[PDB]
Formats: sequence, C-alpha cells, structure tokens
Amino acid sequence: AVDCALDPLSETKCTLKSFTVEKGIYQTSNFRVQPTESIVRFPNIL
Amino acid sequence: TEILPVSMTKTSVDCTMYICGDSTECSNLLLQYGSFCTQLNRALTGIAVEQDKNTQEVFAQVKQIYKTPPIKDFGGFNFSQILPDPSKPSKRSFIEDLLFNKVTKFNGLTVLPPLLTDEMIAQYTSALLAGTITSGWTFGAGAALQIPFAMQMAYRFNGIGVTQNVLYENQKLIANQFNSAIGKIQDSLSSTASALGKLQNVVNQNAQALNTLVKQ
Amino acid sequence: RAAEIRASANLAATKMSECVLGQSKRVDFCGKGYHLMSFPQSAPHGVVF
Amino acid sequence: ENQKLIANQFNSAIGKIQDSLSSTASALGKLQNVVNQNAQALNTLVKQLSSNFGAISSVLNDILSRLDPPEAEVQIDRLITGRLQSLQTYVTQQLIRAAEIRASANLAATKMSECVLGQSKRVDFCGKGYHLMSFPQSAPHGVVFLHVTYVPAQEKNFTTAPAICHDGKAHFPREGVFVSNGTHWFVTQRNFYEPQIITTDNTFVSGNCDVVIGIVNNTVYDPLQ
Amino acid sequence: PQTLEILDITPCSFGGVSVITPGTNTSNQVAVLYQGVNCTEVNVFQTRAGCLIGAEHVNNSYECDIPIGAGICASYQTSQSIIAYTMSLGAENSVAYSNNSIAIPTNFTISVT
Repeated sequence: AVDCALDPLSETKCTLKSFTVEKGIYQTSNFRVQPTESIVRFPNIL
Repeated sequence: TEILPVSMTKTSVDCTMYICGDSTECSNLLLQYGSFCTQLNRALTGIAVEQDKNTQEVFAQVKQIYKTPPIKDFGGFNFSQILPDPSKPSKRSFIEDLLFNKVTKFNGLTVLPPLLTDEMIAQYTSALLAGTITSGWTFGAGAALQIPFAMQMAYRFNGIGVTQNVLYENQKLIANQFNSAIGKIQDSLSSTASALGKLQNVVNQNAQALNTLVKQ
Repeated sequence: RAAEIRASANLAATKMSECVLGQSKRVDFCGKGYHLMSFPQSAPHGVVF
Repeated sequence: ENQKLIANQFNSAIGKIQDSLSSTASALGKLQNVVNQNAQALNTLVKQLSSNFGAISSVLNDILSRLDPPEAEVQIDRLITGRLQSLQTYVTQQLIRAAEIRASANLAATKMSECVLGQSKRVDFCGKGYHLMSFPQSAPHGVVFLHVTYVPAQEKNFTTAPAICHDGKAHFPREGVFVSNGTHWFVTQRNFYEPQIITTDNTFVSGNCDVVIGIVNNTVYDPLQ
Repeated sequence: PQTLEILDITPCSFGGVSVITPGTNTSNQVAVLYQGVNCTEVNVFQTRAGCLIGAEHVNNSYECDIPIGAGICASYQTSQSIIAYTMSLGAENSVAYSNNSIAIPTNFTISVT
C-alpha cells in the first residue's frame, strides 16, 4: 500500500497506478502560489 | 519559399484551475465526469511530445550538434543572410530574423516552452546547413563525410541534362543567380505580408485557437 | 490540426531527408521543377525551405 | 570475393538485434504505447461505467424501480446521453488515432512495397541511413520492420584533384576521380577507394584550360602508340 | 484608483509539476521541477521552464538521457544524483574545403534497425 501525498515518488506511483516506474519525465499535479493576500483598493483622500 | 508549419504551440490544460477558479469541490465534480480532463491532459501532453520529436525528426536529423565555421568559403554562394552571424547575440540569420519579425498563458491554459531552445533550434538549423553545404547528403545517414558544394552542383547538372563546364566558366554567374534569387525572396518577405502565410495562418489558427479558447 | 501538422511534419521530415539530405527525385515536392537542393530556416513554430 | 564476409556481417547484425530484443523489452513500446491508448481507452470506456455524471445510482435496475417512469426514464435518457458523449469522444479520438494508424498503414504499405518490393529512395524513411532491404515480422496489432541499412562508421581524409590539362583539353573524370593515397596517384570511385590506372577509360574531355589557376600536366595513354 | 500609477498584472507564477524519478530498481532519488514558475514557494536551480529542486547543474557534456526543457536535460550520474545540463552541443567538424580534399568512408556497418 502506498500514500498519494507522502513524497513525489508516491504521488507519481499514485497517478500512474503502477509500482514499477522506469525512466521518464512525468506529471503529478499543478504548482500554484497560494493567495497570500487579497487586494481591495480605494482612492486616496472616491 | 516553401512555408511549412512543423511544431505547434505546445499547450496543456490543468483541469483543476482551468475550469475551476479555486474550487476544490468543482475539481472533484469534474473528476465525477471521470477521465475526461485526465484523458485530454494526456492527449495534449502526447501532442507536446509529438512536436518535441518532430523537432527531433524535422530539425534533429543529426543526433549531435554541428556548428558553422567562421570562414564562409562556399565558392561565391553568399550565406550571410542564411547562416548565422556571430556578430549579433543570437546565432540566427537575417532571413530567419525577418521570418521571426513578421509574426505576432494567462487564463489557465499553459504554453510549454520547447524542449529545444529557440537558440538551440537555431543551432539545429545551422548544423543542418553546415551538413548540406560542407558535409553534403550524408549528415543524416550516420557520420558526415566531406562533399564539395560545386561538386554537388556538377552532378546535379549531369542529372538534368547539363554538363559541368559551367563550373569553371560561371561559378560567379551561378552564385550571382542564387544570391539574386535570395535577394528577390528577401524583398518579397520584407514587402509581401502573406509570403509566410502558411505559418502565419497556422500561427493565427493557433492564436485564435487559444483566443477562441479564452473567448470560450 | 495537429494531424495536419503531423502530416506536414512527416512531410517536413521527408523533406529534411529528400530536399535536405540529398536530391529528391520526387517532382513538385521540394518546389516546382527539377529540384536541385533545399536550405531550411527556422521560424516560430515552423520552417521555411 | 567476400560473399562470405558480407553474409557474416549480416548475420552478426541479426544476432546483435536478437540480443537487443531479448535484452530490451521496451523496444516494442511502439506497439505497447499504441495498445495502451487502446488499453486505457478501453479502460476509460469501462471506467466510464463508473462515471455517473450526476446520477443518483449506477446500477441499471436501481434507477427504474425507485422513481416514476416519467422521471426514471428521463434520468436514464440523460445518463445514456452521457454515455453517448463518452462514445463520441472515444470514437473521435480513436478515429484520429486510427487516422494515425492509417497514415502509418499507408506508410507501411509504402514500406512493404518501396522498401520490400524494392529499395526505397526516400532517405530516413525505412531506417536511419541509406536503406537496403526490409524484413516484415508480424506482431500483436502491428508489424516490425527489420531495416537493413548501410551506415558508415569510420572515416579517413584523403585527397582529390581540381583538373588535369595535357595538350589543351581540360580533363574531368566522368566516372572516378583523381585521388592520392599519400604516395601514389590513381583514379577511384566517389564512395569506395579502388586504385586504377589513369587512362582514357578514367577521364573525359570537358571544360577548358583557359581559366584554371594552378594548371598541371600529366600522362594520357594512347593504346595504339 | 488611489495613486496616479500604472501597474502590470502578470498572472501570479503558475504552472505544473514535473517529477524526475529514475528506474525504481536503479535509484529512488526524486527531483521536482515546477514548470512555468520561478523559485518562490520552494540544491535549487533556476531554469527557463521552471524551478528545479533535487538536481545540481553541471558544466560538462555527458549523454543526454532525460530531457527536462529549454535545452536542459538530466542524467543519473556523479554518490550518484540527478544532474541537469545543456544538451550536448558536440564537436564542430566544418573547416575550409576545396578541390583537393575528401572524407573517404573506409568501413561501414550493415545495421538492422
């Protein structure tokens, strides 16, 4: 049994549904910078 | 000028963020459609590797990169427009400069950069030229041998019904013919907007392919 | 469209081999007339022979 | 002179390829990958049964027996609509894949004819390098071509000559060419080095000596002198 | 709307995640490339395609084994680890040629591809 969030190798095997992964460049998910802040603006003192 | 699309705008769609604007339940409900966004993602990545090996099969007929010599002694055949000029930072050529000039990522769709750098695609092309020009018809069949250019052209005459007397008579005249045709092509590209049309529309039918995709 | 470009890319490979890697004894394939030679030039998502 | 040597070269190539095929199981991946987008597609089709697309249940009987036919039948109709959309997508991508298969199949017909019923003059079409022959070998849902191709490996730089002028007539070699092996001068072919006597059989009168810079004189053989 | 200024909106650094893992029976070290992003939320190397963690750039020329992108490709080499470098540019073999030189092929191979 293998986790799907432990390490990128585990994510790779979870995505490919295989436990013998040979050479190659693969895809697991998408990287994304989190919404660190939310920017609302207003005209200065309208 | 024979204009040919070879590589496409390699694109990929992350179905998590593309359709769903930061909604994990939206992505889960998309997975309740099953493998559609997954199968389209693998199909698009298949397409991407398709153009990557087309560049391996169109551009990279040579497994190992060649390079142009500083001295362009080709019997009067002027390639300053055709082979790259080391003076400018990129190792590309003037005709290709105009080619890139006459042509014209944010909404979830991502454009994969080419595995082979535009500079490295330029080195591909320069190697292919060096192979046809110095090496001849052999650089794609293993190891490149030496073949004189004019001795290409002589047997090329003999194969269409003309002798090779014109070599020692009119190397200069044949060179002037080739470069004058080159200059006429240069004027056509610098003037005719539709001269490269078959890439342009392919770029365009890619462009509003994506643009429709965002208009969609 | 990529099937059109894949036909065009096998086309461009057979030109990178016939037009480029020798004399193409094929007529009206490497340009009109008794083809002599070809010279490729890169271009954004394409080639120019 | 060396039918035997060339035949053993061919046999050594065949043995190397059989060793590679017994060693590398991924060499048939070109079939395998294809059957995979046949396989996973067939998997997706099967997986498409597990995809409800908003259904309340996946079992066929668990839809009719619970809701009224005026509602249950419409539910079934839209679920079968989703299945038909899946079938359209599968057949469309399967038929573009089969367009690839058919482009490759006309390609393989031209390899079964151009390369098997003859020697294809299309370079890098039936194998890297100049192609000689092809051997088909059937394989699960495909063919395997053994491409017998001539590929040079080792190179040596040698010498040619621009022209020879004896008595006012410039001499080009119509077949052969003036070559030097380091100590001797002969006439040999373009692609193979076969030393030969310099005579009228290896030269021809063409061009002129009016332009050549670096003119040289050599011997021309007259049989009846 | 507050001050008199014009600000470009570059859609915030986004892309996919590529994982480079060699054969499981050969190695278990996994490198991660973050496509289309610079090193923001991540020894560590910066490529045009994205940020590469778990690989060390090398200046030498080895066989290009696993392509990564933008001409950089990886190989499992020297402990052993993942090295990403500029794909092999080869030896330059074009010199001045004239009517007195040729490259005779002395030996070949009849290869069964």
